[PDB]
Order: sequence, then C-alpha cells, then structure tokens
Amino acid sequence: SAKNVVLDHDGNLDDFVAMVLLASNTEKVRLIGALCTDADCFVENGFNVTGKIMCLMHNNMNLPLFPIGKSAATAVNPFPKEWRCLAKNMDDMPILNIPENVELWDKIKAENEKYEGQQLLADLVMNSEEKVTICVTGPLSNVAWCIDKYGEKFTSKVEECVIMGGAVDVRGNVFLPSTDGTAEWNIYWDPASAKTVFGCPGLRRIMFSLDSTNTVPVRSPYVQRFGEQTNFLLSILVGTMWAMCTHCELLRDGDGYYAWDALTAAYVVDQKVANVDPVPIDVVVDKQPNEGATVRTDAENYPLTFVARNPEAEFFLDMLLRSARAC
Amino acid sequence: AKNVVLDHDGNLDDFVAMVLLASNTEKVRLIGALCTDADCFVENGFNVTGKIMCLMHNNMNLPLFPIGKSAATAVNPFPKEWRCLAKNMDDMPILNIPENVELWDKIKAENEKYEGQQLLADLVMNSEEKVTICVTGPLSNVAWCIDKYGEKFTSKVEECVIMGGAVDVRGNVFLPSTDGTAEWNIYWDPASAKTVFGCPGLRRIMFSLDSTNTVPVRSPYVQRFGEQTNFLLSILVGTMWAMCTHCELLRDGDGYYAWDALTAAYVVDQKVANVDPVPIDVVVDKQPNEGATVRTDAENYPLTFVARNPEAEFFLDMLLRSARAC
Ligand SMILES: O=c1[nH]cnc2c([C@@H]3N[C@H](CO)[C@@H](O)[C@H]3O)c[nH]c12
Ligand SMILES: O=c1[nH]cnc2c([C@@H]3N[C@H](CO)[C@@H](O)[C@H]3O)c[nH]c12
Ligand SMILES: [Ca+2]
Ligand SMILES: [Ca+2]
Ligand code: NI
Repeated sequence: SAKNVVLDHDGNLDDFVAMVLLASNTEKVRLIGALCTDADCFVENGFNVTGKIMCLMHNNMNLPLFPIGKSAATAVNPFPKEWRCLAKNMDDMPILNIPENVELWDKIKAENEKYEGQQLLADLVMNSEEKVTICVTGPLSNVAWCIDKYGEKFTSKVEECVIMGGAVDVRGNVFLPSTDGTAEWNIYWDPASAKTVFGCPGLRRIMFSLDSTNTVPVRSPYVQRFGEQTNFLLSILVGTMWAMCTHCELLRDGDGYYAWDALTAAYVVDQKVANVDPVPIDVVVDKQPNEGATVRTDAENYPLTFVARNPEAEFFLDMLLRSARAC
Repeated sequence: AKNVVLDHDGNLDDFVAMVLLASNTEKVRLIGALCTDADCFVENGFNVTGKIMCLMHNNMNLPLFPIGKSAATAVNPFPKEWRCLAKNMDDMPILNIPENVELWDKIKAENEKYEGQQLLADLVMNSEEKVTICVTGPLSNVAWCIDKYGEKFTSKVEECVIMGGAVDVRGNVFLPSTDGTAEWNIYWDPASAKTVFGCPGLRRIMFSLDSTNTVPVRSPYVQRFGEQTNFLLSILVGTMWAMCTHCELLRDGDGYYAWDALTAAYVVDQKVANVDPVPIDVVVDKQPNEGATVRTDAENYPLTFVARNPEAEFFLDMLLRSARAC
C-alpha cells in the first residue's frame, strides 16, 4: 500500500504544510522519518515544531511515531534571518501546544535529540526493507552528504528524490546586491551539495523548480476556506500557517509566498500532481552573479532529472483542503 | 460596567486589547471602536475588528457596536512590515468561521459608513454617562475631537487611558534619523500627541514604555493558551502572541511587548498599576528626538498620570482568564 518516505526539510511554513500532506495521506505515504536543517529556520525551533505536529497527529489519527533528527549541515549562503523566525512562531502556536500532545513530545524528545540528521537519513534509507522516497523541501546538503559517504550503497536504496528547488526556464528568487536573480533559494543555500545530487548517476530525481511552483501562490480567498473546517486540528494549523504568508506579495511587489514545498510533497502523495520532462541539470557553484543557479548542461552522458511541468493546481488545492481534514 | 471606546490601529496587541475589553462585560461596556491607518492597513484592521466582534457576539453576551475607520493621516508612518499583521489576521481560520463571517458580511455596510473621528466624538458626547477612551494607536483622533469640540468633548470623557511615549526609559523608534528617545504611537503624529497631553480639563492615564517594558511577550506564557484550545478566544489570542515571540531575537533585544494589552487591562481593573502625576509635553520639531515625551517645568501645565510598577502576574492572569470567555 503506502510507500516509505523521509521528509528532509528546513522548517519554514511550506515545509510544515508539506509535512502535514505527507503525514495525513496514510494510504499513499508511510512517513518513516524526518530531519530538519538549520537553513530556512533555527534548527531547534524546526525540530520542536516537527515533533509537536507529529505528536498532535499521533494522538488524533494514530500516525505511527517516527525519528526526527537535526542536521549538522552548515550554510554556504544563509537564508534571511527574518524568514528563519517562522518556526519560532509555530513553536508557540496554541494549536501545537495542547497538553496531551506536548506531553508525548516531552516523553520522546530526548531520544530524537540524540540523532544526527545526516546519519539518520542515511540509516533510514539504507536500513529500510523496501526502497525509500526522499522528499527534500530544504537544501540538498543531507542527500549530498549521504551520497559522498555511502555512494551506491545509499542511492540504490532510494526509490527517488522529489526535490523542491531551482529555476530552469524562469528567473529565480535570490535577489541580493551581488546576484542576478536567476538562482532559487534552496540551491543557493548550498550549491556544491545541490550539484553533487544533480550529477549523481543511479539516482532518480523529480525536481519541482519555480517553473512549476510559480503556479501556486498563496492567496487569501483559498486560505480563508480553511475557516470552513475549524473543527479539524489540521485545518486550524494549515490555514494559520498560510494566513501568515498572504502579505508577502504586498510586502515585496510580486515576490510573494508560494506553496513551494507543499506542491512538491503533493506529488509524493499522487504523481498526478504534475507531468515531468527529462533535463540534464548542473549547478553554478563558483562565486558568479548566478551562483546557485540550476542550468541544463550538455555534458556527455550527464544524468537526467525529471523537472515538473504544468502542475494540476485545482487538484493540488483540493488535495490540501481535504488532507487538512484528516483530523 | 462603564462605557468604553477602543481607539486603535490594528496591530496584534491592539487586537488582544480589544479582546480584553470586550470579554470583560462585567467591568466594560464596549460601545464602539475605530481603527486608524497607522500600525496597520486600515482596511485589514477594520475588517479584523469586525471579524473579532462577530466571533464574540455569536459565542457570548457581547452586544454588537459601531466600528469606524479614521480619516487620520500619518506624520511619520509605521514600518510596512508591521502594518501587514492585520492582513495576516484577516485570513486566519479562527476569524473566518462561516457563521461569524456571514454576520460580519451582513452588518458591514452599516459600519463602513462611519468616519472614525466623528464616531469617537459622537459616542463620547451623546453618551448618558461619561466615556473612557482606550487609545492603543496614535493620538490623532482624540486631538481631532479636542480641536473640533474642545470642552464639550473633554467634559464627557471619564479618562483617556493611553498607550504611548517613554519618559524615564529609552523609546522604541530606531531609525537612521532618530536618537531612540521617541515611542512609536507618539512619533506617528507628534502634534496630535502634543494637543492631548497639553489639554486642560482632560484626565489622562499614560502607559508609557516605562511600564510596558515589564511585559514582554514570551514563549512560556504564550504556550499556556495551548491549554485552552477549547476556547475560541484562546486560539485567537495565543495565535497573535505566537506571532510576536521572535522579535527579540530578530531585533537584538528590541522585542515585542503587550503594550496595548496592558493599557486595556488597566481599563478593566485599575489594580493593574499605580500612577504618578507628571507634566508631559511632546517634541513636534523635526529633530532627532521628534515624538519624544518629556517632563516640562511650565507653570500650570496639565498633569498626566503615568503608570508605574504594573502588576505583571495580575495582568497575565487576567488575559488568560479573559481568553476563556468563549
Ligand atoms: O519568502 C520566503 N519565506 C520563507 N521561505 C522562503 C523560501 C524557501 N525556499 C524554497 C523556495 O524558494 C522553499 O523550500 C521555501 O521554504 C523561499 N522564499 C521564502
Ligand atoms: O515591533 C512592533 N510591531 C508591531 N507594532 C509595534 C508597536 C505599536 N506601537 C505601540 C508601542 O510602541 C503599540 O500600540 C503597538 O501596537 C511598537 N513596536 C511594534
Ligand atoms: Ca523549505
Ligand atoms: Ca497599537
Ligand atoms: Ni445577534
């Protein structure tokens, strides 16, 4: 029935909406673990939010508990500090601090505390009986670390990697004085690791770059519909996180917030989310204006990556609204 | 219960303040509210005021009341990032339950017709008993009323409980052109502030940063609303505070405080804090200290009762309990 999945995320709002999608769809996904990286959040906050959401869901829908580990990966280029604070706010949301759920997390916290994110990813994959799908909604540093340490012994156990990252035929979202805006943030955080992943042979990769994520901006109308399901803990949770993003486009002309990681996780639940196109992907790692950019390379026999195209937005929007009703 | 009118500018503490005043029907009869385009975008701030009112009306004995948008304009606008918080609340699921949004949609046309400043003037003056004005945004609207009606307006005011200024502590307006002595609410419109604090015949209770600095919004307390998720107001208040606990780390010590909430608590119950009389003047000049509240030696200068040593635990318990109103 369900396939094994590990969520490799960096604790922002869409990372958590992504978590809820994967966790709530028990018929399609068997969530066997998660790791949080100190990228688009402060790892301690992301770690606790991951734990709190898991416990809330364990008590309300019998979701099997799984290991959560903090990655030791460090940044090449850190995310803006303002974005990394979001996990802190979520750690304090009343919906994630219900006594029975917080009590459970407190009971299993010390154990998960002992895990090192990167080694955990490698063990969950390599020790799994069946192959494992890795959903990467943060930087690629952990998959790369596993690839460098274990090579084929690791990749051969990977069903596929579904990745939120990049921008192939559309501009990126990294706008700084020294960049040209063609790079996307997850790749930009650790270019070298991304390149390692995208160049790895014997590894299936599904890539959700901005080309596809640009079709799902977070808008008020849709977000307010979660207000129709306040009887469900996950709807209060998902709607709240989304409600915290509807201002972005207004704050930075058009450079709004999108359901990046959410759309990516949705594909893991049901590939009908989008079709794909094979593309040889390389990553600019030098200190150039487009550092972090994902570009097609025509190097001989370069491994292919399946780039998502023309996502089924309506299907995705209905999936999220109904998944937020699992409990 | 005494008649109260909330004069706010739509930020997170403004809304918690609103909940505090509205939920305590035993001490406060909330007869109206106005929102100013200051620390929010008036449309979002107006709409959230409406959404909160209807949520409460439909779940507890809270009479509906008029809500108006102020025509006041800024001298020095708030930071855009801060003004977006009302847009965020506007889309929160707890404020978008069908039954409450339907009510709001139904009474909206009546309220979106009121002019905030005139509404404040009419509510105060035509009231049978005297009215207490809780000001949690700039002082533009009370000044407008003073300018237009003078004594006819002030004589009907029980007292103005104002969240604003900094007297013996550093302010919180940190900009390239400022020296940090000014507090945001006064800074937004110095001249209106000057008018109110220099008004003879008007009683003023001032909650300056001197007292609000004892109430930073911190994680441990915020998480306690998690023990009350069966009450809509706890989900609402806890969610708003949860969106503030980050400021201290982001702004190196310059965190978020329960500024307007503390001010409002005192209206509910004065045991919240004692007061010291102080001649409060305001700097309106385009200097590095524009918007500063300073003691003046001028003879016959009207006194203002500045809050001192607030009862923190008392205030904190009041909010948690009030948050269980529904
Ligand atoms: O404006 C933003 N706020 C918070 N996170 C992101 C991101 C993060 N990077 C990825 C998309 O660029 C996605 O995983 C998301 O969590 C891009 N822009 C923002
Ligand atoms: O960092 C901030 N974010 C949002 N609002 C405020 C304020 C507003 N100004 C008053 C306190 O200085 C109070 O009414 C509050 O709503 C000061 N600092 C901030
Ligand atoms: Ca992410
Ligand atoms: Ca305010
Ligand atoms: Ni009614």
